[PDB]
Amino acid sequence: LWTRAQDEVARLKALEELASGRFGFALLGYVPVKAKPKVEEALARHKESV
Amino acid sequence: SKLEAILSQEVEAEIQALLQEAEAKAEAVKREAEEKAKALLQARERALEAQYRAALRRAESA
Repeated sequence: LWTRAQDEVARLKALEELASGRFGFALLGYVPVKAKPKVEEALARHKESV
Repeated sequence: SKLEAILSQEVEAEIQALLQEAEAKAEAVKREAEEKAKALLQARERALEAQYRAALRRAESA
């Protein structure tokens, strides 16, 4: 549960690094080029492949 | 765009459900007002009928 708590605190404290108003958000990040298929298949899960 | 369609459709349907809630609230406002109006009309008619019966009894006594 310490690992779980560190995961939750890390996710919520990184959640404030976004930008939004009222009908949507946007965020920016940096990905090394040998990580593109993993992020692409991970973000292929979401709503209409946002 | 596609994400425009997603955001607009979803939270506009949320706004539409809010408007349905507001219309149900307005209908619940109107219903009890109509009940009080018809109850006032019926009580007025009852008082008038008692008044006319008393007037008939007075005419009979005269």
